[PDB]
Amino acid sequence: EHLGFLQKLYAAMHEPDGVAGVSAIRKAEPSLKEQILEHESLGLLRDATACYDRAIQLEPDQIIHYHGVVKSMLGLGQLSTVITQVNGVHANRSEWTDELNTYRVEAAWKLSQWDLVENYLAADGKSTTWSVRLGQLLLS
Amino acid sequence: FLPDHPELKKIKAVLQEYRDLQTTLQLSMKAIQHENVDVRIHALTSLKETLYKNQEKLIKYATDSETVEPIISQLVTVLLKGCQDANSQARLLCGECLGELGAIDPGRLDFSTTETQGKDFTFVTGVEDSSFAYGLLMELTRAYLAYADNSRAQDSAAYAIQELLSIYDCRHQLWRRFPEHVREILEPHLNKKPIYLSKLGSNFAEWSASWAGYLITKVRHDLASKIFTCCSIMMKHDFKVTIYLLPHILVYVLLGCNQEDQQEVYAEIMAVLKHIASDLCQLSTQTVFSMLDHLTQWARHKFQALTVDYEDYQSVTRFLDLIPQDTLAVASFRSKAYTRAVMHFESFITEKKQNIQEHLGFLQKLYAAMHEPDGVAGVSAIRKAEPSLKEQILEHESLGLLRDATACYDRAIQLEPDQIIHYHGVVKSMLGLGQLSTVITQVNGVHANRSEWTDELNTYRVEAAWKLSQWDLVENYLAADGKSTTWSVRLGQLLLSAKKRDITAFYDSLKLVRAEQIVPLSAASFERGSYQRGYEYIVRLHMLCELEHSIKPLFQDSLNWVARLEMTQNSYRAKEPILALRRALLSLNKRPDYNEMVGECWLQSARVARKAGHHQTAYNALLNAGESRLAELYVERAKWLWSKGDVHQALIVLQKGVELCFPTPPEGKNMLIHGRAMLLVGRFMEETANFESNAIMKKYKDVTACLPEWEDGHFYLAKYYDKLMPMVTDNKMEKQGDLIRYIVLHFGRSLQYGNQFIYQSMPRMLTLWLDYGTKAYEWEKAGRSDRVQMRNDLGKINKVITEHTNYLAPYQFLTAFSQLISRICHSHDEVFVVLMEIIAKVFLAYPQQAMWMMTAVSKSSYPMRVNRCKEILNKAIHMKKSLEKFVGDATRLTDKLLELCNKPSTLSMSTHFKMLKKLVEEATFSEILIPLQSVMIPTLPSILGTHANHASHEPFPGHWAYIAGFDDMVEILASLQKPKKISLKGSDGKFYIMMCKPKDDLRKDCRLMEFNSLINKCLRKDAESRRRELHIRTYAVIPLNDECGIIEWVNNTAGLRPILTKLYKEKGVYMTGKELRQCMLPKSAALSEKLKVFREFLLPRHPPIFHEWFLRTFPDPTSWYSSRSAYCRSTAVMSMVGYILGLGDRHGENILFDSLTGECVHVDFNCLFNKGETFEVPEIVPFRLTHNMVNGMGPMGTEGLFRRACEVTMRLMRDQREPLMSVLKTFLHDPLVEWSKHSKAPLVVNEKAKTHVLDIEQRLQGVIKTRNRVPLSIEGHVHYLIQEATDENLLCQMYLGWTPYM
Amino acid sequence: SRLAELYVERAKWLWSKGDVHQALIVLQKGVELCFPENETPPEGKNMLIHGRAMLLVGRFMEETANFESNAIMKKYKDVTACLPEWEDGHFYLAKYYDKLMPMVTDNKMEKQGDLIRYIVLHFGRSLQYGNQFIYQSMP
Ligand SMILES: Nc1ncnc2c1ncn2[C@@H]1O[C@H](COP(=O)(O)OP(=O)(O)OP(O)(O)=S)[C@@H](O)[C@H]1O
Repeated sequence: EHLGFLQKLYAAMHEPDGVAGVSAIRKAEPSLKEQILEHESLGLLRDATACYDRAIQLEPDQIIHYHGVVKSMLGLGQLSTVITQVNGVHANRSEWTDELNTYRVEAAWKLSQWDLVENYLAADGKSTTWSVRLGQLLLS
Repeated sequence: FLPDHPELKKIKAVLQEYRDLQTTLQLSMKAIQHENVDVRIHALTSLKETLYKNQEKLIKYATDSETVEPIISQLVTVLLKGCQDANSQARLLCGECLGELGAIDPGRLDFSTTETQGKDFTFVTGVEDSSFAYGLLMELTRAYLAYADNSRAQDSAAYAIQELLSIYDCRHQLWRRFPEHVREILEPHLNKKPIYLSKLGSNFAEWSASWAGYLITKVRHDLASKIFTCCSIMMKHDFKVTIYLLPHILVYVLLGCNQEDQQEVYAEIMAVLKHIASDLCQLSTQTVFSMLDHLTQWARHKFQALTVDYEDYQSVTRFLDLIPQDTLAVASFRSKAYTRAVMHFESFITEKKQNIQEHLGFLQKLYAAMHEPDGVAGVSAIRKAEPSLKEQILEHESLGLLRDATACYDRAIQLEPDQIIHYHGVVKSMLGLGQLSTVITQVNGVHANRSEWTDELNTYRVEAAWKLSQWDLVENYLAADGKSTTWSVRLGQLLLSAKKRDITAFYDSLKLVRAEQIVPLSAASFERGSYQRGYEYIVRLHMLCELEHSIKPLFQDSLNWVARLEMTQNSYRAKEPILALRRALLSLNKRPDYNEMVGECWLQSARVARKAGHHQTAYNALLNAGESRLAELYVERAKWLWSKGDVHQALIVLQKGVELCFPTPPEGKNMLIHGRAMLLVGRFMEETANFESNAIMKKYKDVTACLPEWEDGHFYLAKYYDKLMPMVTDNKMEKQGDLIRYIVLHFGRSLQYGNQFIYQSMPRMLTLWLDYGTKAYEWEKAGRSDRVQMRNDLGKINKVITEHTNYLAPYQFLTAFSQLISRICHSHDEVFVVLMEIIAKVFLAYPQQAMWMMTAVSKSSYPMRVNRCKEILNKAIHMKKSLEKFVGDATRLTDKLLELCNKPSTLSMSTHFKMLKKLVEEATFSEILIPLQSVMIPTLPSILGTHANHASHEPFPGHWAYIAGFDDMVEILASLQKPKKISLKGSDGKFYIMMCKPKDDLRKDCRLMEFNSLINKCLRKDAESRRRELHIRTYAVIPLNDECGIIEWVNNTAGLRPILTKLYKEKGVYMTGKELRQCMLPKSAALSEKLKVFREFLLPRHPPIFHEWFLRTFPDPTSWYSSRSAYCRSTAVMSMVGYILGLGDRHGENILFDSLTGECVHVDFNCLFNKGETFEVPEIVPFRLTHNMVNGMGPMGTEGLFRRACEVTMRLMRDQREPLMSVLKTFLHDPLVEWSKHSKAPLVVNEKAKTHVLDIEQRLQGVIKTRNRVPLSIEGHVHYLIQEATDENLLCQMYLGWTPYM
Repeated sequence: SRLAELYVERAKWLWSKGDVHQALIVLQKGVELCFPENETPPEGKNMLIHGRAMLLVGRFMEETANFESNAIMKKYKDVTACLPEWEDGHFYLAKYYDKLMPMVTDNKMEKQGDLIRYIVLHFGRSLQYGNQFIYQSMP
């Protein structure tokens, strides 16, 4: 009963150490999204990629769930892979194409290609975009 | 004549004139061989039915012993004679039967007995030969005969037959040699050049015809001209006939040609090398290679030789000079020559010293073609030049490491995209660990680009859809469906068929899948050892066979997938796919129960993963499944993670899992799993100070309590107690046995259940029992403490022997029966003598084995022992009246053998031993099956059968040869103190000579042979060892005389020094014996001074002949490549195991090479722990490394990837460290072996030898020990050994000994 | 960069991997990467890497069973030789000397002394060159 509040509490803390203690504390191992929250505390990309894949296998109703896999692609930091993830994401997100495009734009900053920059520039997002919006200023 | 009969009575009538399931199988094996191919197809259908009829029972025949079933071996022969049919349908039916059989582990398969690829060489000089003329007659036969059916071809064919008649009379020794028959019916009637390939040459033959007109002018031989004129008309009649004629014609062309014309012909050959009609040009290049093979035959004629014969050799050399080996290699890549191409590449490397990097570029392409297990990496290590990063990515692909650098292949794509194929490799990376989501992302990316590959990726996606087991995914697959199909893609099409419910229409598609398998079968025909090489392709076929059984249920033999898996070989490369195919079958099933059924298969895959590492993949596998939670299953996943690391973290997780599993109740598997978790906890307890050993023992005791039935829990506990026991004295000694007896009793009960690790553990338990018996006697001599307290221990020991007797088995005896010889030599007496009686009971179980041990015992005076052995014989005589009579006949035969062995160019046993020859002829001595070294080794019980498998199993099971005696006149070996070997004719008729040499401690060596073929069996067990296929030869030793043991010698065995001598003779280089005498070495020679003189003398003495030796060793280029694999097997890990033993110091003469398969041989390694090496000169080198032996080893690269692999084998070899230690304990234990050099002491131990045993343990540690300070890496230990081999400093230190210029 | 540079660092990544034998292959590879038989480099930045690589090779050698104490000392002497000025070269050398010193005493304090003085002298020179290993050196 404490744990459901605790999982929310760990997120508010945004502290890995608090999350790790909660995982040890829980009687039942976290699974699916609960497992995914554990993965973020774990900090291991390969485990996260597997967790994202397992979550997708159970269901793929979340753009954010796709985004976490994209974050794993960012951990991989391979430009060809990031583009491959982006192309798959654009078709998959018919409802929200380019939601991870800003993540792709950061990848474009990694790409350091003006033409790659142009595709992101062509994309328009109503988001701060974090560093990537700064990258758009960098793009010209 | 015998055939299956629709009506039983007709079959019965045939059967009575001719004169249970296994016998039927034996008839079936005869049936599998077919006089008529059409007859064979009916037999194949019957055979598939027979396997189905066998059903679960066929699986039972398959599994009974860890050693592969002999009946399976007949079945294995059936596989060799199975799906290899020129008719596609005939091969397919045989393949379907193999699928019902399923796939045996290649390591599991024991059929190395068949001659297989090895055969007497086909090549003959030809044309002069009557048989070569017969081959020309064969050319007239068959396709020329088909031409004869055509009228225009027939008139020319009849003229050709007349020309053959002109060469030899149709009538008559040649006629008697001739087959005649259908040929005999033919015989009575008989009584400027851009042209080649292009333009006029057309499909090879037309080009050949223009060449033939040039050829007749080139060769002036009168016989050659007459044959040529006849040949041209025949060549027009058949292109294939022309090609057969052309190799002989080419040989004539080489013998005679215009010097300018020959240069033009060489230029034409280069032009083809530089360059159905296109296939014909490739075939023509092959024909040119065939001409080169003919040139090799001419070279063989030159070899028989030793002006024109020398001049012809010079002309052949010129023809070789016109040829460029590098050009041949460029042609070879077009050729897809592969191993044949490699042999040409090696020759080019040998011909000219080359920079490795210039060598490396050809090599990297060659490795890619090779698909060598070392592949690119061995070349990369060899290269002194850093690889191109794209080349390195290709090398990573060659490694197929997967995991890390999968991204790196993607990263090269990220830096730039130049290859769609490179992208396709990236897509395989995109598949990664079977991730469906990655595939879903990949499909959209594939969609954005337009490529043929993207559809192929979609096929990969379809396989992902198969993992998905989703009908909608199948619907996505259907749009993808309809494309050229990869074998996996075709499997995806089959998955589409499963959605299809095609049934028989699907079955025809399955037949199409079978045709792809048939292409694998075409690959399968090949040189011996091909079947293990083709096993992985066969496994894909085996998966198809499993699919067909699944399909029949869908359309509507237990065939357990798990039952099949234990028989099936497990491959890091292929086992995961085999598990994946089983997972695909589970996905295919729509059964309701199966909602929880599918995961265990992933978990078993996870167990495979623990062996294969890929731990992240293994975690992925848990993600791949999940649900249907089993506390043990989670615990097992934790255990694999624990093996990777974080054992304490895993142990805490396991403790949580145990609480989750139960609020002990066996609960079927889970309580056993809980005990297993406890065993992991006990290992953790050894790991953790916080864990308490006394608490663990109670926990271990609790685990024993949880299941009385499981031997494995008891065995683990017994091992734990032994660790509790090893320091239980903590050097206290004194009282120890009462606790030890409880452990021994537990060991016996675990043995009674039986264990996978039980045979090694039992050997240890027997050794411990022997140790206790020695210890009690030692206490008894002192009179220290209480004689009664020791007596109570002796009674407990007696109780353990009785417990064994209640549970005692001949199978249970196994190694101990061999050990008993040390047991026989015991001061104690009393109960130990009573234990000996149990050993006598084991002797009763098998007479021949008992006799072999007894014969050694008789030769030692053993006067107290000789009486004790006689008493054991007397007890056996009391036990069986028949047994006593058999023993008496056996003793006389052994005595007769001993007299022959003393033997007080061709020595004839009848001529000097007239009585001995007469006795062999006489049947009056009771008939004795001939001793077999393979027979001596114990048979191994199957892991699968828990109870009575050993009782069913022969203690050693094999067909048994019975000695037929030896020929009255035989060749006798001549050597100083030469052993003389005569091999008795087999009851089957195979005969092996055995040679015995006096004053040799063969029995200590025989244990060393026993210390072998157990590790070799372990290599068969190792998946990696099977992939190496590094089979280890086992010497056969029968030293019944303590002084002399007679050993069969393999045909073609060569002393390494003698083989080297043969190479020196081939060079014709001579080093004066006086000149070697003229060289002088001070015993205290300066190391530098000795090395400089030695190197200079050696280089003149031994320019390497290794390249020459390989070419001489196999005429076939393919044979040479197989030989190269054989060379890699030679020495290598087998040499490493001896170095690991530290006992050997084998002479170079002691090392031997066998011509037929090339085998390194180690014999008479009397030294143990290098006692001989310590004497006189000492060499620390792990193996003798003559540079020419190294030069054969160096190959394309002097450093050996195979040598590194052998080191990998050695690291695998130190997996059963305890088992190795037990073997070491046995070597120390035997009386006949002396740690420090019979009747006088019928019933040698070195403290230094015990230290040496510690050194062997240190070798398992891999600690240098010698090095100051310093911490051991197994890969490093191999590298250090490699460094030691590289150094010539040890060779300079050595005096005489290997003494090798090379 | 033609010099192993980051690739020499990659051998350090191999050290993060922790396989010494792979590192040993890397140690052979690094000497080749600066030159087939590269000397500590004439360029000062290259030289610092070349000495550091020798130091990495020496640490690897100390790990290696197949190492010669005299050979390790020669490499350390070379490391001091490539830069008298660099604190780091002495500090690896100073550490090397201490490991050598415990073995050198061979259980006798009296035999130890002249070797100890040379090591102390290197330590003092290193302390002047830099204080980064100096606190460890000071104890
Ligand atoms: N077929 C074989 N090929 C090669 N070596 C063999 C073969 N059979 C036995 N040997 C070994 O080589 C020896 C052949 O005798 P020689 O070497 O000429 O002289 P020897 O003194 O009788 O034997 P040693 O002990 O080997 S020098 C045998 O004694 C075996 O040790």
